[PDB]
Order: sequence, then C-alpha cells, then structure tokens
Amino acid sequence: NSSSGTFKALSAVFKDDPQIQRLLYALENGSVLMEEESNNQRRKTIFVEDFPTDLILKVMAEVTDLWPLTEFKQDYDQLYHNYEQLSSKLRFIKKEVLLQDDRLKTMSQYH
Amino acid sequence: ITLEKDIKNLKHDINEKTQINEKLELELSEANSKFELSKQENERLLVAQR
Amino acid sequence: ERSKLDLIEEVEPLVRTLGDKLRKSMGRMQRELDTLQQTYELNDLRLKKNISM
Amino acid sequence: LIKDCNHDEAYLLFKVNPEKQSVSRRDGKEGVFDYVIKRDTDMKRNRRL
Repeated sequence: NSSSGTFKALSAVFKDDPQIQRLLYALENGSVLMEEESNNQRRKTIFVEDFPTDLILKVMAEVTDLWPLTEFKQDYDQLYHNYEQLSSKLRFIKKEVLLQDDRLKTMSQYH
Repeated sequence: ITLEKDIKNLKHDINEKTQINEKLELELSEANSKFELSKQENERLLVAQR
Repeated sequence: ERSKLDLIEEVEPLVRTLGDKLRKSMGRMQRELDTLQQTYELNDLRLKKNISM
Repeated sequence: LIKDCNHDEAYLLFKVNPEKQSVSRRDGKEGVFDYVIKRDTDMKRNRRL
C-alpha cells in the first residue's frame, strides 16, 4: 500500500505471474522474501540479480514504455544495444561452448 | 501513557533491528558480489596456470 | 508539476538505482564473458592437442 | 491563467486519446483529471437513475 505509484502501475499492468511480481517487490526493497517451494516451507530472501537478466530488461523496457521521454528512451536504446551485443555475444559463446565442451567430452571418450 | 511509551520504545527497537537487517542485507548482497568476483578472479588465475 | 516531481524524485532515483545495478550487472556479465572465453581457450587447446596425438 | 505546454513534454507525460479527445497520465496514475471527470460522469449516471 505504501509503494509509490510507479511500482503500483508496473505491477498492475504486469501479469499476476509470481516471478515478475516478486522481481518488482525485490526491486522495491532490494530483495524478495519469497516462500520456499520445498516441503520444509520457510521464508528466504532472494536478490534481484538472482532473477534472470531478461526479466529485468523487460521491466525496464516497460518503464521506458510508460516514461518514453527522450533521455530514458536513449538510455534504454543504449542499454538494450549493450544487452544484445555483450550479453548476447556471450550467449552464443555460452551455447557454442556447451556444444564445444560436449565435443571435448566426446574427445575424452575418444582419447 | 506507559503503554504508549512502550510502543515508542518498541518502535525504536524495530527501527534499530531494521537498521541491523538493512546492514545484514547489504552485507549479504556484498557477499554475493564478493563471492562472484573472487571466484571468477581465482578462476582466471587457475585457468591461466592451466 | 506533480508528474515532473515524480519524474525527478521518484522515477529519477529509481532510474539511477537501476543504472548502478545494471552497470554492476554489465560488469558481472563481462566477467562471465572473459571466464567463458578462458574456458573456450581451454577446450580449444585440449581438442587440438588430443587430436594432434 | 492559461500557459501553452511544450508539445514534447505534454506528449511524453500524457497519453492523448483523439477518439474521445481525452488526456491521461501515461503511467495511468489518477490525478485531478480522473477525479473530476469520474465525478461528473457518476453524477450524470446517477441522474440517469
């Protein structure tokens, strides 16, 4: 109830998916006191960085959608370009390195 | 008045423990960052040796 | 003016905090990048060597 | 009494609906606009009753 209108609007327009809502709550106070899914039910804190980078990028993209002013739009353009350049280059690196480490495994069985 | 003073003192205790918890959460995020940085630096050194 | 005040004292601190967190995350992922590159060199050399003999 | 707005600032701050020619905040937060228009419409409908 005490959250500012920004996070309130973001949560309202976002789906009721627990993942996105917990990400918003963690962003609002650093981390999310989420309820453990294990049978030993308990509360544990999870940091924002534990959430996937794609969801945070989508959140900030929505923020720039609702606040499309030129500085914010340019900042999102630069940060999304850095996303699809650095992290996506790292992503082909990661997928191809899982493939190439599987090649290493096949080699190790080979010799 | 005594109960109001108790409420005020317990709210002061709430604020003190909340500051302690904020420090603990900052230290936990710092510990996560330090773990990441330190293990990646050690990975870099060990991989260079390899 | 209330919307402006939200932009500069509610949206602005939020966006600066997001900026520091995203720059720390960018640092995080370039370190993921060079560590994945170092593993890349490891597997590449291991493959070339083992195929060599 | 009446100052013309910067069209850039107005467009970025306010979503404009030309079909009804209405103005709202882009974030959807209710201002004096929502209160006044909602109150007027509610009076109209209560009169319809």
